[PDB]
Amino acid sequence: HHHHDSPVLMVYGLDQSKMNCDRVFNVFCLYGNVEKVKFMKSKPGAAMVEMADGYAVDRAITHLNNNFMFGQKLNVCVSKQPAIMPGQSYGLEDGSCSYKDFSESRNNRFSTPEQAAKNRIQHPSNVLHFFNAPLEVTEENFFEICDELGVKRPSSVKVFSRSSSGLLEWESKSDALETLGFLNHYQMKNPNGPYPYTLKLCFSTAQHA
Repeated sequence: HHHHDSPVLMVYGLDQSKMNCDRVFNVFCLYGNVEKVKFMKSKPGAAMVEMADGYAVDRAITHLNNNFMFGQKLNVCVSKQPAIMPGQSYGLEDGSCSYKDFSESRNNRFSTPEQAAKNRIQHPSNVLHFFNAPLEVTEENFFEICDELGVKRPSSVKVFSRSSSGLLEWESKSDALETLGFLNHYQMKNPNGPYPYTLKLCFSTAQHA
């Protein structure tokens, strides 16, 4: 027999101080639609993540298992529990909600076949591809954001000459993955529009920025 089918992942090795539901979404949304994230008081460093389907679970396991974040190995496994019930929510170490439902997030990337086709699913690398940044974005903007978030500045930034896109490179895969968790969907001032830009990040297969 094979593993019992399930749209729910168990992730172990999350940093108890630094991770929260939104930051988990920030990593896992690269691999499929994220429906729910649940931290459990009884299970330190672990979260259940419900994806849209079993295929998204397969993608997340294939790509994120055995990667490292904040000096810890991430272990991404199929959950024997195939649905998440909220239970009694609590505050995480940062005070944020232990449970979040992302089913209605505008930041899910695989909600339609046309949208899904514009995503490339790749392994974690030391290079992030950014999209939906302001037109006049510079390396300096990224440095300040990283400084303010308390994450490592990228060692190299390329802004490709609506919005800007480009590449952000760190010295290590762990640095980029940590920053992905913090920086994905960061809100940037729009000097010429009604809403700010939601910065969108993906992994790149480009060797360098």
